[PDB]
Amino acid sequence: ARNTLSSRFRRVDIDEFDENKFVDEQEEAAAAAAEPGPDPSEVDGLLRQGDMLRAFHAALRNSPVNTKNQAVKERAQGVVLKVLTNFKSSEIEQAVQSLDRNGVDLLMKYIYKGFEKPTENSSAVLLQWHEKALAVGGLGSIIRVLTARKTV
Amino acid sequence: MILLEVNNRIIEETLALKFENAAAGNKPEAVEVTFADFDGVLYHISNPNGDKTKVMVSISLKFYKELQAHGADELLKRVYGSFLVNPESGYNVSLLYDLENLPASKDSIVHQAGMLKRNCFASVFEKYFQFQEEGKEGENRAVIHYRDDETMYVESKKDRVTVVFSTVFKDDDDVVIGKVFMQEFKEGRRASHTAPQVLFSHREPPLELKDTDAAVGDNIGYITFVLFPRHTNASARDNTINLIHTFRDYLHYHIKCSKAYIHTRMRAKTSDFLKVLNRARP
Amino acid sequence: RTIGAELMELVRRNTGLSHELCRVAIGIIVGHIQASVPASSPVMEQVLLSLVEALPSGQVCHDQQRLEVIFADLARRKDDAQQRSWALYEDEGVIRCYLEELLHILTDADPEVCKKMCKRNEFESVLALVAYYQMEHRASLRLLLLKCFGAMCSLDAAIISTLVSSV
Amino acid sequence: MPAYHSSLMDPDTKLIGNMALLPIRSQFKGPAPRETKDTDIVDEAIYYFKANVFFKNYEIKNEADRTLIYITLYISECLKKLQKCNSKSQGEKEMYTLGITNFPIPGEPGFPLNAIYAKPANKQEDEVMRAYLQQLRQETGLRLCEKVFDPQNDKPSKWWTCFVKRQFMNKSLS
Amino acid sequence: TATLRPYLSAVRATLQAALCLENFSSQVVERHNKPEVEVRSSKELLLQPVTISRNEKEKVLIEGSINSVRVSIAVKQADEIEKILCHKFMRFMMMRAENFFILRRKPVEGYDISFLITNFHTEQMYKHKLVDFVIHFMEEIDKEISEMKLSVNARARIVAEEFLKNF
Amino acid sequence: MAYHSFLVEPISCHAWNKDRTQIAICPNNHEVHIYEKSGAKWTKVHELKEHNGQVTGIDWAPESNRIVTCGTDRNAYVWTLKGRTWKPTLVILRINRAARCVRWAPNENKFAVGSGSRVISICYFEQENDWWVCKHIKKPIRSTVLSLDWHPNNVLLAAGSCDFKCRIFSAYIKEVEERPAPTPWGSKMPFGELMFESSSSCGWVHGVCFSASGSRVAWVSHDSTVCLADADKKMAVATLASETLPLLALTFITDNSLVAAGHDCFPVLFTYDAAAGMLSFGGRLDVPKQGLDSLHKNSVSQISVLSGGKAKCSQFCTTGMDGGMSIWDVKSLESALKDLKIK
Amino acid sequence: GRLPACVVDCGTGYTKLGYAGNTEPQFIIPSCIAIKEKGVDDLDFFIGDEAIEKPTYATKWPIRHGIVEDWDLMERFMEQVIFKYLRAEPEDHYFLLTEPPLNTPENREYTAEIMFESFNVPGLYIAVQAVLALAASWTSRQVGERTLTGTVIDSGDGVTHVIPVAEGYVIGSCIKHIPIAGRDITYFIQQLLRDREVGIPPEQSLETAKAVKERYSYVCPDLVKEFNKYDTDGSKWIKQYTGINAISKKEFSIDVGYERFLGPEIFFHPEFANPDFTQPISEVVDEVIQNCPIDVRRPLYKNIVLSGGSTMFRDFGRRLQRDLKRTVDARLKLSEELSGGRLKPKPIDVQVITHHMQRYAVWFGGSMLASTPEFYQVCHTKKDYEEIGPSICRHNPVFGV
Ligand SMILES: Nc1ncnc2c1ncn2[C@@H]1O[C@H](COP(=O)(O)OP(=O)(O)O)[C@@H](O)[C@H]1O
Ligand SMILES: [Mg+2]
Repeated sequence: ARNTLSSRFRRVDIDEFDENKFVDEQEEAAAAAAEPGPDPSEVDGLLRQGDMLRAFHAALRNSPVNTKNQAVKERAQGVVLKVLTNFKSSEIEQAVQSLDRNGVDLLMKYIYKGFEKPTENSSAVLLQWHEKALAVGGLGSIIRVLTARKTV
Repeated sequence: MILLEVNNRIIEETLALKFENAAAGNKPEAVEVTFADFDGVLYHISNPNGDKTKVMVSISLKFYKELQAHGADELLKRVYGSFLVNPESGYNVSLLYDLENLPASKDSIVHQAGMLKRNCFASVFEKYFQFQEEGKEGENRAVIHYRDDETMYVESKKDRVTVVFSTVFKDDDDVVIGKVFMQEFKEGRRASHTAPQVLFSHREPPLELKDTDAAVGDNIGYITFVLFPRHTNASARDNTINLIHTFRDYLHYHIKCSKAYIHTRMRAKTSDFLKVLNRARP
Repeated sequence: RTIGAELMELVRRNTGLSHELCRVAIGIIVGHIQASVPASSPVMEQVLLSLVEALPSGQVCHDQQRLEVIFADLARRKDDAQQRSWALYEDEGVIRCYLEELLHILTDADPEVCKKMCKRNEFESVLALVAYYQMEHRASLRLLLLKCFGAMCSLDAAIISTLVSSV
Repeated sequence: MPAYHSSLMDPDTKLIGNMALLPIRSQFKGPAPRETKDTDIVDEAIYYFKANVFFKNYEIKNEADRTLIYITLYISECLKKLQKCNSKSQGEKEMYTLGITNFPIPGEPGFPLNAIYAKPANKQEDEVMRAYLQQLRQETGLRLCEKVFDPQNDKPSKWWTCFVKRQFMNKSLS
Repeated sequence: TATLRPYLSAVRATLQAALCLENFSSQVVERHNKPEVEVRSSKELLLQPVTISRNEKEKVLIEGSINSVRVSIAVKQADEIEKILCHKFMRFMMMRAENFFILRRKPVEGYDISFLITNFHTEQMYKHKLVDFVIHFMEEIDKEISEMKLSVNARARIVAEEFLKNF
Repeated sequence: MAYHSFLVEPISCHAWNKDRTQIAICPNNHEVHIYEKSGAKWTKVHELKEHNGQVTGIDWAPESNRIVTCGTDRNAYVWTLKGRTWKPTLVILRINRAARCVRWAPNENKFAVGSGSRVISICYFEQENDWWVCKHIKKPIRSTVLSLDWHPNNVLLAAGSCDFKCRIFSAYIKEVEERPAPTPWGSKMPFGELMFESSSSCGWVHGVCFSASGSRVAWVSHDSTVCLADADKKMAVATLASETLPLLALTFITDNSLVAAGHDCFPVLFTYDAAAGMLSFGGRLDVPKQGLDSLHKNSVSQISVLSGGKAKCSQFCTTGMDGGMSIWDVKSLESALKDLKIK
Repeated sequence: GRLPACVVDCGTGYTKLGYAGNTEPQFIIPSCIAIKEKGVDDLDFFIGDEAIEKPTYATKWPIRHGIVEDWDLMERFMEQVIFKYLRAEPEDHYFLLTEPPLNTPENREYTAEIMFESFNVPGLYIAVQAVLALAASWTSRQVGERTLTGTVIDSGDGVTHVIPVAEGYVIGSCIKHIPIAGRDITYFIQQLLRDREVGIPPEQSLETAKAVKERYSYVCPDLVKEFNKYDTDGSKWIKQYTGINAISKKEFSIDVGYERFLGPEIFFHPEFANPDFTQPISEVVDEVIQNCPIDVRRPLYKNIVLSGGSTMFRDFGRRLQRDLKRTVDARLKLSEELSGGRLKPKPIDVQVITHHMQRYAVWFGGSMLASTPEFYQVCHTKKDYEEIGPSICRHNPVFGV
């Protein structure tokens, strides 16, 4: 059947103005000054001479995870994603094996971010990186990408 | 049903009922029927002035002024003859079949009653088919608006008759499949070597018609039919006209019916995948 | 205690042999390990006696399960009034598969199984096929039912009284 | 709507088990009192037979319904033997032999309605039941043979032997 | 435009990572039990989204949660006749989503199909076989479209012959 | 290394009696089915039917022989065996959402229930009305609670939540116990005092167990990061990030070693060295079976200690989503794995 | 010129086609489709009367209980209905279709998904069958004396419905839906004859049961009294039906007995066929009306319109009008007793009318409708489909929200 009374009260949503909503925490010390991240001149000067394996660690040493700002994160991603794309496919296992555990997890975070917005050939490389970091870090590396509340 | 029928069922069904009742001696029963066909056609069968012994098959073609020209008023008379009478109001042509003055062998007048839409279009072809046989070139083309948003240009030359359709595809899923159907009409002379040549210009018209106020669009389609004298001669012009005035509807019949072939085939592949999932069900 | 009956069920499942050849295969294998290996003769002779001379409690034969599944579908396809007189779905390939399976069971399995499942509930399953035959018009299936009736007459004579007294 | 039930029950009517030991018009001998009226629990069940075998739900209102259900189940046993008969004299001989047969009773296996029937507790009540039923099994068969057989040919009618496959609900005394 | 073996190898690993699920009663409504990835009322129970991609067009999106996963997929559509046949194919696959228990009746915006896998599917169905269906889908879909494109082209010839033959 | 498939559907929770002669599973429904160990068989003896919803936690008090349940229907019921049948006894939790875990206390005078109402309910008995009234601890918590375990003092309480933390609280009830003795966790332990709050904020805390000494607590997370806090070392945390799927439950078999199990469908071992101040992976315990290669064909949700307590355990039990219950013998794994060592 | 709308009442047994404005349909064909037993081979099919006779083709019946089951065939059944029989360019003509009340929404969605996408129609209205059957009766009724208030019983081949209508508005929440119809009556006669009259070929049992049903059958006042009339006086009540075999062309004869009144009895004793239903139709109607508002109970008893082909049985309303008046005159008697016997309430004037057009009643109410201009407002439109999607046709009056 049909009703013939004002039923407009059921349209407004009161749940928006709620006090029990979840609130995640952030690093107070980073809001004032953000981590500078891998400086381009550092990595780039190591890329000019072809020292990829050291420009590699220079990009994973600094990472603006604690930063609330998104541009420095984006600049940081473009730096490391610029680095991974220039590697030699035979040299990747040489580089991945050098990293400690906590660098493999940070690597796989950046890998699953490169798949978001790919260039012509940005993804055929990252799938090779994904194969090696998985051979070292296993599925538990990916789970620390899913559970990570703080993006790279 | 691959090929469309050229003779309407409702007329052959309705008249043969009357004609078989009266010739059985039974009394006549009244009738008042309005219906339609393709190409914006509208029929009307009626007992004029209440006289239940007379039935009046009318028809309301638009674009009949284009067909009164080319001499269709004479073509239709050469077929029905006595049955053709003054037009019913609002309608362009009107037959009349007397139930008490019926001849025997009624299947011939019935089968000709169903072909009334054919006998109207059959003039503009017989005129131009004769111009090629007479060698007459330099005559003017025949612009017929068989629908409001479509058009049929005819033209005659020394060695061929050129028939054009300025059709239209409403949806964009139809113009995609339509290119597939027309891209195979072009290659139709690989199997049927005697067949006519076909062409297809998607948006813009050909060069023969760019001056003629033609229409352009991302959904229109211009389809040509080159008919050589082994089609336009006296022995084959009937079966040729019986196909050409049904092409626009033959094409759309099989675009709509190709979707059902697709749908028919995805219900199966969907059931092939579903066997792979039930592996997961213990 | 029950080995000779639990082996015949294993062998008919994983080989498809008949009841007779199921007992032959075990009597030959056992009778040959007994002779070649006299150390095992006491065990083998108990095993042979279980054959010459029942199943565990919950264990039910494979052929008995299938006859519960076949007689139940064919009676479901008999009680489907729509599909019988007003067909929509395909049925010739499924029914032909259940009737072939039925004919290999009546022809090969133990008759006392195929007797009780046909004599169950006053011949409820036999009398259905007798009606499905009257209802069916396709000769590809009327022929398989006849081959199945001819196998049920060989088992018992109470089934013959049921069919001749039927339609 | 509901099926056809028994109208003959009266509080003065005796009870055997949880059935209705109702009067019967018969020359046979048994614990059933003799009736004077022109209608009995038998003539009813034969009136209501052809209609009650099509229904699929029967609600037991009283105990006379438990007597009607028995006969309606036994009439389906008569017709199985009568369709094979070529003469009424051959049927009366087959209807005798069947009533003598000791069918199951309330309480023992074979009886399809053991749950909704009350067995005899004492042995005397058992002996009365087995002799009341046998008085019904004999007058029922004797009265069918007047109806089943067409006097024109003196052979069974297709109008009765069409109900051979129609059990009461689906039950049978066998 | 990379290769197919590593793509499915990445997707298969991310799926095993995201099908680590358990039941979870709701904390916003009294006794509901919903998949939190769909309702998105509890941000803490929503894991991160992660994307995989051979190229710009093809990609996968695994939106996980404590009690649900959502696997949106984009298929490659070179020409318009392939955009059509993929659009219809999913519609005929969504219409039977009560039979594909892990399926959404509509796709996520920007994608061609979307799966949804709850904690009740892993308890009932085999977790490792569900993954093999997603993977088997992603490598067969390209074949099942071109087989239709070829079937449309074959039909268009017969429809031409059956018209021009009569001339 | 046994495996008895009670059913095909999950087993949300389980609990053993003192003798380990009976077990009380929940076969993914509103019922608690009590099975008894008749020789090498399992026979069902009782079935508890009072819940209007699914059960999530069970605990069996060994001495009193009083079973306690918690379910999604916002209820709990304390069962007492009167004669041959179990009779319930009502509980007043006062929670607006569903329950997720329950654990009896050591001294069997209280229990604690963790709920999706962002609280923990410390329940005790009231003979004035036959009720079990409850008190709440909801000061820092911000989301659902998944697991709990009691300190041996019968006061302190650990709680793993979906707030990514493993807090520790003081469940002191003045009416039923005197003030406790101090501990390395702190002296100021009134009702509802946050003693220790972990630092990590990534992954949901699925399991928590106290050490037999009471000075060490470990917790498992969905981040594939086991952890362990030591109070003797100023509440320092030692992690060991795993390279496999997460774990869902743990328990101390000794004062140094642990046993965890979860979505990897088998148990493992973890060893702690306070000298170095870290954890180390003690290897998989169950040998790869001669697709999955173990007994549990799905995840594991609850692990329990049958024989030897947490001081030094000889047998522990696993209970999983595959409708199975596998008993393990610790020394048999020591022998069957000569490389394996239990510290 | 301006073109009329196409009207299609796809029923279980028979399908009613034509264009609006007319009084009787242009075609009435069975809802059958004959197929062979890849490529262009899906077009080798026939429907209607051209499907029964085809020897080398398999006849399929895609509609059951008013609902469609195989949309692979009904999409082929509708592209001959349009291009062969009606000869309509669907991009020009609007359409009117019919559904039963208990048609699922997903079947309404796949309907519109077919017409709007495949056939590219500019409009569509999916109406309720029996409601259109009531508008037809009002034309037989006097002009101005039209009774807007009425009850409708539409029983065909698949399913039977009771639909009240009060002051033009449909009381959808009181509709009932009895699954007994002309296919259950036919399979019950097809059963009684297999038991008695062997000699009917299995291919001609259905043809033989319809013939008995349409010609010889009727409705009885009491069941068990008819069995006696057939037994005691058999020459008067037992008819004979001579058929023709289709293989040998030899005649076969049978005796038509108890199946004359037993088929139609399942309207009143439906447990004969379907054990999942016991209530008669005489009682379903009383619950439909007594569940309706207290003010429109009298006008609904006074206009009970029998429609459909399976209400053509002789003495169908005479028994329904009698089983109700028993039920209605008692209820008023009981209330008169509980009150105190001070008021004798007015009796209720039950009336069960059986109007002249039944084989095309629903179609006629669709042709009168489509010939209006109001039809072209309520019709869902191609534009509205592209925006809102195929859920535009999801709702029916039987339910709310
Ligand atoms: N005189 C009649 N008596 C009884 N039934 C009839 C008679 N004439 C036709 N019928 C039945 O009407 C049924 C079809 O009813 P109808 O509503 O017109 O079609 P549908 O049921 O498909 O909607 C057929 O099954 C046919 O047997
Ligand atoms: Mg109808």
